[PDB]
Amino acid sequence: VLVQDLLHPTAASEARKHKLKTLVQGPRSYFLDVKCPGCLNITTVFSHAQTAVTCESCSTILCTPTGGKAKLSEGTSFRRK
Amino acid sequence: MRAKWRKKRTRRLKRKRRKVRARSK
Amino acid sequence: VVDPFTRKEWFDIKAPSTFENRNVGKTLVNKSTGLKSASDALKGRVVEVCLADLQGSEDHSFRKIKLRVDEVQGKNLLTNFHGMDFTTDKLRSMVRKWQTLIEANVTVKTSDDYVLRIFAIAFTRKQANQVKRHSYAQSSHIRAIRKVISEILTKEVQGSTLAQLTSKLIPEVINKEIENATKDIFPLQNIHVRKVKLLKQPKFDVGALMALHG
Amino acid sequence: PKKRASNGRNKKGRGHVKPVRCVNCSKSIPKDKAIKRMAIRNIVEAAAVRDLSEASVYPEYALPKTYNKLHYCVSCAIHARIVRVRSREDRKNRAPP
Amino acid sequence: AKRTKKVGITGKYGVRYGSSLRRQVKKLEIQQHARYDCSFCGKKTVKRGAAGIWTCSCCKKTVAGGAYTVSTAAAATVRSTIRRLREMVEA
Amino acid sequence: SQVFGVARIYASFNDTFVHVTDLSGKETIARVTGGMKVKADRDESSPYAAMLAAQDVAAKCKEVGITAVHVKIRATGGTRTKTPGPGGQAALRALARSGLRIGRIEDVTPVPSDSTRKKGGRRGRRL
Amino acid sequence: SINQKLALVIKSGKYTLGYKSTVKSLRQGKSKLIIIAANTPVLRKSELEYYAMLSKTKVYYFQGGNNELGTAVGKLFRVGVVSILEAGDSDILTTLA
RNA sequence: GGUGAAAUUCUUGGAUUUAUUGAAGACUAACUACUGCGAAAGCAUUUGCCAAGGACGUUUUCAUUAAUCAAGAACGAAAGUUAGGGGAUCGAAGAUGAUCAGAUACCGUCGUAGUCUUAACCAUAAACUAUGCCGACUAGGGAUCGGGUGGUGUUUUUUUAAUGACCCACUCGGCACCUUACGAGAAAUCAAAGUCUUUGGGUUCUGGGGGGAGUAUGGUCGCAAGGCUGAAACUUAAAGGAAUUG
Ligand SMILES: [Mg+2]
Ligand SMILES: [Mg+2]
Ligand SMILES: [Mg+2]
Ligand SMILES: [Mg+2]
Ligand SMILES: [Mg+2]
Ligand SMILES: [Mg+2]
Ligand SMILES: [Mg+2]
Ligand SMILES: [Mg+2]
Ligand SMILES: [Mg+2]
Ligand SMILES: [Mg+2]
Ligand SMILES: [Mg+2]
Ligand SMILES: [Mg+2]
Ligand SMILES: [Mg+2]
Ligand SMILES: [Mg+2]
Ligand SMILES: [Mg+2]
Ligand SMILES: [Mg+2]
Ligand SMILES: [Mg+2]
Ligand SMILES: [Zn+2]
Ligand SMILES: [Zn+2]
Ligand SMILES: [Zn+2]
Repeated sequence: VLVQDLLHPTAASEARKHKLKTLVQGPRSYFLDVKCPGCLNITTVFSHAQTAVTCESCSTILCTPTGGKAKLSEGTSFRRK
Repeated sequence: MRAKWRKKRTRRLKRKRRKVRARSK
Repeated sequence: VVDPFTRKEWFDIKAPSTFENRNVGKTLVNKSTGLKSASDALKGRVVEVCLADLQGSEDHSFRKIKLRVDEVQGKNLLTNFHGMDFTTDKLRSMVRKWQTLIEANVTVKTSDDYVLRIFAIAFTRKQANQVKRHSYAQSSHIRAIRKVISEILTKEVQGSTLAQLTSKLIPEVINKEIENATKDIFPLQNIHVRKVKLLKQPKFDVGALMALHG
Repeated sequence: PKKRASNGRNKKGRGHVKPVRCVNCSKSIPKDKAIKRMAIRNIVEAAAVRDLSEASVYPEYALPKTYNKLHYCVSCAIHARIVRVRSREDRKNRAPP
Repeated sequence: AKRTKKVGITGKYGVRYGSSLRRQVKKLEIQQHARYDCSFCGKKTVKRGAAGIWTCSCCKKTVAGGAYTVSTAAAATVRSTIRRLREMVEA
Repeated sequence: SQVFGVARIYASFNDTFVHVTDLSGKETIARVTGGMKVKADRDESSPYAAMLAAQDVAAKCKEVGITAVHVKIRATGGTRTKTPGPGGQAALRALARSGLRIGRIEDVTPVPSDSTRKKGGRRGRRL
Repeated sequence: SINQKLALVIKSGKYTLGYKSTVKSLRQGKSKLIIIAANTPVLRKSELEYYAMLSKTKVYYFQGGNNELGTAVGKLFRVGVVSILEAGDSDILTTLA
């Protein structure tokens, strides 16, 4: 306070903020390849679905819509990319 | 006198003048 | 110069089966006179007695019970049932600020076609480590509880007569069945069946009534 | 001028609460402006409790207080009950004892 | 082109009888000449003729009703109430 | 261990009521009030009176055949003062100290899920 | 809801409205399900009901007047009976109905 | 019975009290809080239905569509007015008991209208935060309400999870409080009443000494009661605000 680097804010105090009040704004959601080992292939899901994402071939389920982040269902794995 | 009693005082006053004036319509 | 005291006939009150005692007290009538008698006129009255007094133990200090006389056979007047209550003081104590009240009721039948309205009450509880100083639920919480209390209350009634319902309430099974389904929704404390006010019965039936005594 | 930030008493974000009736003079008075008190007291009293237990059945029994919430009308609340009137500052303080 | 400011059908009476009576008539008049929905056939073709008699243009059912309106508030609650009372007797 | 009847004390201001009755309630036994043991109106509710009348009542209670009792103390209530008046206090002591027995006593003051407009108007009884 | 089902039919299937033409459909073993207004008089109801049973065709007693049955099928006149001929994409035929 | 104390009042009609049972209409106690929601008026039993809404979440969609607003309009506590229903309660008027020099009152009684509801009116309240709305900026602190994110947190046991309630950190948007004051103010006080003689973000509305007077007049709305619009002549040196000492 009184003199600080507004141009190079620290990654943490930057990280804790709001998605619009960061330096330059950008999302804080993410995508993921997801597999329920009944099948073999990997469907790409949105961390904040809304739509209860219907799996590829087997209409099994996958995730459920929520407040924000989707709840993935039962026995499933992932990765953020 | 209380404001509202004065407001009533003149409410009546207009009714009489309202009346007396009709006499002449 | 009368004194109706040297004029009234005396009686002693016998309660029904499923409690401790049945002998509860005495009563005054009048002489079984020709034209308006000590029989038909009264007897058919009601009696409130703290069921602790007819269960012994004092884990029953609250909970008031109504006994009504339906039959009489030579000084011995037998009652059945008219309802149940709570002591005013108990209730007034388990209602404290900073917490949520929850009431819910249902009109429902039994096997022996008695109609009754039965009550139930419960209050929020603080978690055993809760920092914030009030604890209320979420209205959505409250709707959910009542609907399930109601689910369980209708279940118990239409169990065999009030007779087993009478046997049902006394060890307060119901109270904890509630709290079981409940626990999945929201803490809660107290939780009683509080009241039940009877309100409609079938037809005398000297049989079943007599089938409470021996 | 103005004399309290809570104006009369306790209503910020509402417009209308509801009147209660003063327990003493039956004056109507908004529930949030109302001066209240839990009258938790015994049924018996001071020294009557000895006589109570002694000429009773059971042992020691129980003894259950009466509970009833009291609502006062300010003028009543001032005339006897909790009130006094405080300095300009002591007014600001909301802690009870 | 609006013909009258407020007397409506009641304009036949001219200045006579005094506003307030004409008011009261205009109401029941409007009630009583109007065309109503038919419970049975669905078309709105019930018109009055002599008090408490309501008949359907096509389909021709006649119902007893109010002197100036098909259904009367009382009749209706009474319908509701008998309904309720009947319910007890087979339930 | 006794013979049980019911007590029931109504003890509002301006007068206090005591009367034992059958445990069922229907058949009464003995009564008398505060307004029965002094003449002065002014002094109709005061402890000293409810005493002398709890005395009278105890007498008849054990002169007919009641050895004990349970009490239900009670105020005016309704849309009024919902608080225990002066003489139930005294009378309770005056009927226990009488040499009668006591067992289980709850307040039965009528307390509504509130309403019917309380009396005395919006500005309240003012003087 | 049922109307919501009816709607799917009315926009993707084939049907016919009115007493005479569903009779043609009923004789012709062509109706897949007839739907009937509340206020439709009992004699008509009874007859359709008979024509129906003779053709092993099922029947829905639409709780509602011809006025509404019409709005149900999205039509600005009133219909006393509808005849489902082909069930567009909707499950009306093989659900609760 | 009622009061400071009384009295008018009620009582062989067994009053007041008690007991079982019923009817009527109103209300929603306790839980109820510096807690919720709504444009404001306002809104607290349950259950079903009907459509509505803010906040939040969002790597969705359109892409300047917006801010504020004379005219005009929706809603608008209480009372009041029209036509039905209702009419328990409380109760303008009236009548009485008392008090008083008087007592048209305060207190006690009787109780009309009213209080509730339907279909229409009325459009006013200290309708108040006495404080326009949209946007920006300026300073600390602990609570709480709704949403969300993070946690090899606690508790629930069953076999660990999954839930749920709880705990801690942060983040949006709420109802408020605390402490300071850079700052503002005639002060009281004020995170706006601040960023104004170093005087300009956008926009709406009202005031210009006190009475006369919200009066007269015209217009207009209303069944009415009344609402909106709304002067002057004449008079007058003060009226008024906040604070201090008495
Ligand atoms: Mg003339
Ligand atoms: Mg001053
Ligand atoms: Mg002052
Ligand atoms: Mg207001
Ligand atoms: Mg005074
Ligand atoms: Mg309640
Ligand atoms: Mg305007
Ligand atoms: Mg114009
Ligand atoms: Mg009335
Ligand atoms: Mg008078
Ligand atoms: Mg006089
Ligand atoms: Mg007068
Ligand atoms: Mg105004
Ligand atoms: Mg205010
Ligand atoms: Mg701050
Ligand atoms: Mg979490
Ligand atoms: Mg001078
Ligand atoms: Zn799969
Ligand atoms: Zn008061
Ligand atoms: Zn017809």
